[PDB]
Amino acid sequence: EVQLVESGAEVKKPGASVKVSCKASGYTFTSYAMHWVRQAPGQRLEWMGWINAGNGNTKYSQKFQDRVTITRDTSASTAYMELSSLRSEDTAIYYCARDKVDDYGDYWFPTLWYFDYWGQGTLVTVS
Amino acid sequence: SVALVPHVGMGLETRTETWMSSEGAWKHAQRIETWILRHPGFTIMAAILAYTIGTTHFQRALIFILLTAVAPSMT
Amino acid sequence: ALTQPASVSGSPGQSITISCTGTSSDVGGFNYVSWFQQHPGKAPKLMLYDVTSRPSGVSSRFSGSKSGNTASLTISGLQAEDEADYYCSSHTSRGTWVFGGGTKLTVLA
Amino acid sequence: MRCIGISNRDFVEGVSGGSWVDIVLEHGSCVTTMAKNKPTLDFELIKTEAKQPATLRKYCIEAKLTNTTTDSRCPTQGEPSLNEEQDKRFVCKHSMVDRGWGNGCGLFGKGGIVTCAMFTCKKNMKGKVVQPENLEYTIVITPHSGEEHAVGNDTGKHGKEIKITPQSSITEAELTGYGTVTMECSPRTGLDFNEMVLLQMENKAWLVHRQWFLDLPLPWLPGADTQGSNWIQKETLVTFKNPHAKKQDVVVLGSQEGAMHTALTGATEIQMSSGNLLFTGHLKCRLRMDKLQLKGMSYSMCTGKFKVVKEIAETQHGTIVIRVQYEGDGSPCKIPFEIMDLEKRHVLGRLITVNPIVTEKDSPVNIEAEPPFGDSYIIIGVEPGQLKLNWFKKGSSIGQMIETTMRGAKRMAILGDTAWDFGSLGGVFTSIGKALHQVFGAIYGAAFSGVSWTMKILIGVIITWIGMNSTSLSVSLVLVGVVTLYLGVMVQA
Amino acid sequence: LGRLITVNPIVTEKDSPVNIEAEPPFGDSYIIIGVEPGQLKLNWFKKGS
Ligand SMILES: *[C@@H]1O[C@H](CO)[C@@H](O)[C@H](O)[C@H]1NC(C)=O
Ligand SMILES: *[C@@H]1O[C@H](CO)[C@@H](O)[C@H](O)[C@H]1NC(C)=O
Repeated sequence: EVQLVESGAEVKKPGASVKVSCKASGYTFTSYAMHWVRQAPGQRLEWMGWINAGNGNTKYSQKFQDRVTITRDTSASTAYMELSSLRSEDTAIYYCARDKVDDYGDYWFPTLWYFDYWGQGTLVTVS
Repeated sequence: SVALVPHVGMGLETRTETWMSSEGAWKHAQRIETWILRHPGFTIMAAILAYTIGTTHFQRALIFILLTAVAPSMT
Repeated sequence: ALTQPASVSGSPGQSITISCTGTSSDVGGFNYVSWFQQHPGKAPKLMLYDVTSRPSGVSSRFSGSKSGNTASLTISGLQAEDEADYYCSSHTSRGTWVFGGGTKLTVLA
Repeated sequence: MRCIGISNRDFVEGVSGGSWVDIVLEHGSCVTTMAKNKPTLDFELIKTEAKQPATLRKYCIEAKLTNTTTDSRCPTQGEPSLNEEQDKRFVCKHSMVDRGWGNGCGLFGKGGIVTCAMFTCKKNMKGKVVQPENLEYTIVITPHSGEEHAVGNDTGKHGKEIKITPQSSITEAELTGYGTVTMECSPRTGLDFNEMVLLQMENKAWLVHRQWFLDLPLPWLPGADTQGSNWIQKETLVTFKNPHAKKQDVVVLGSQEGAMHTALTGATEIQMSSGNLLFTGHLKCRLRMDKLQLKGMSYSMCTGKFKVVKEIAETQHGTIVIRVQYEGDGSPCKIPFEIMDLEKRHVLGRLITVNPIVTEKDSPVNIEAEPPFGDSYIIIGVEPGQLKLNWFKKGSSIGQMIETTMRGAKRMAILGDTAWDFGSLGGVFTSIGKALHQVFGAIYGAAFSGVSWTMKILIGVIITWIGMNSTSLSVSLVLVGVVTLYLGVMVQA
Repeated sequence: LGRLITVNPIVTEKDSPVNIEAEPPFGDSYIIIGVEPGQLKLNWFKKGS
């Protein structure tokens, strides 16, 4: 069973740095890309970026180019998303999602069933 | 210019008449005729050339008229 | 962004259609049209990807179709448990992902 | 009653063994189908709509040049530089100028120069490409009921409109009192839209070939682009003037939308102001008459008097039409109608509107028939008060042959190989002619791609002259020359 | 006129869509789906020779 485990809720002052942990189990972690999606309470979903566990390359959204950095850990089968210089508007629920990479170990063209599973979500509040 | 490259006579015409069918079917003939009217000396020179290079009368006529067709295309 | 009605309501047991509209680069050019259901206080779950096809474990009541630059979701036989937040997502041409504004589904009592 | 009144109307006779007939439908043209014991129908292609058009290419057509800048460099130190050419929205060109002490540098010779300016596009052209899957064809179905508000009443809901799409080859239409008609068409092979693109002006539109559209020398963005600034090959709409090797100036070339209009000489105009409406092209179809019925076959014979409320009119195809009102009792009943000779011995003409009925006594009916050449007499009603209308037909059977073969040649020329399907019934000769037409037309199109009618005539004359000066090769050459001369003179482009 | 690249198309589950492959001949080609009533007939044309 593919299980996505996320850390607990955290509170931090504005301008701090928060690193969230999403641990995925029950499958070959290296052969799947990992996604991070946020959502303000009562608002729409926003997509930050993805990390390909096969190579570790990075790709982020245009808005989150200079502030969002995401890394991956093969040994723990987890991906860490780190956001620095928090702002009062950053208070949102953060979901980690998974999808399949191609047979060549790359994540150029996403599969049709992307975002196949989702994590329970991490709640971050900014003072 | 785009007018030098008309999308004309390439097999897409149907029962419907085209965008410049009636009044537009005859730009080139009248243009060449007017050019011949206002540029005769070139026409006589072309006739002399057709008389020279051509061996038979048909070749002479072909060269002459079709040279006169070439002539206003570039100008 | 993706434009869609903020709230859609319908009688239970009826057939309703909700539409998500984007641009030519993401919706009108690609088949990466997927719909996700967001329960209040629960993680989002996909109800439909590749609108011409349906996922596994999802009832056949949900049906999706794309007409030009607008992607539509149709639900047959509305029921009480269908009241949840629904999101339309599309993988844009530039390699990123865009999401809709979120829709609240209301079932009359 | 839909076809009656249009010059471009053709007649198809008979059915195949399988009770099917192959026909082709055209915009502005129409065909009427009748058989020995079948109702006569009216067919007309009135609408061709395409969904979700895709912008293949956006051509700029109006431009303006502002924020012009320039600087020079002394001879033999390379080329002048701005911090500015890094941006592609501007247009830049390097020309060559004179320099000297009066020009601000201490060396004499020919110096470099470069100019750049805003390239902002005011009005532009968009080319929409649509897959054959998205096409829709609308056809009106009009049985020859003959009701008084039907002849040419295109704006009235008298006939039945049928919608056919490539997603369903079988489209089925029920006709009240005439059974249910099976309609088969071939939307995909009518016109291969993969090579045509819909060109749209500010308020006008045209259907043009994709390749010629790709070869237009105008600035362009890809259709998927939304920035609206990366105009490719901008030098086609700007001119850099260097009058006397002292100063390079850039000016904007004018508006080519009139020039573009001239460039669309051989194109066909359409509109998409309120949807991609096209009234151009042809649609090959197969008509199945399996379930077509004759209306009012249980109604008895009319016995009362008849009166003419609209006189006989002569169509463009030798057929006649008449409106007659029933004044007797017994409605509904069948209208007596015979085309007899002067001695009433041998039947001469045939009914186009087979065995009509009187729906209502006051409502008049319209009857169509094809009288023979010469004297003809129309007998409506029976004694007492039997109407006998005299008619004369101009022409001759040999004439009829000559214009019908001229029309056949013209339709063959303007359709190509698909014209063999106009009235085909599956004969082996039809298939042989179709194959010969495909091969000959392929060779002909390969040899005459993008050539005008005048030069087609010139080439044909040359070919006939060559054939006349050479036996089998000579006759083949003169035949191909005469047929291509006919094709050139008949084509409007 | 044609042959099936995906030999023996099968419906594993009623609501599960199934992908089918075929190789139509050059010219007019017709795809037959199901049986009467409600049989589907398609009208794809093959470009080539
Ligand atoms: C062009 O010149 C105008 C002058 O009013 C100025 O406002 C504008 O910013 C200039 N554009 C650029 C790209 O420098
Ligand atoms: C067409 O039919 C309608 C309704 O039957 C009628 O009002 C109209 O006058 C008719 N027009 C013609 C030209 O016959």
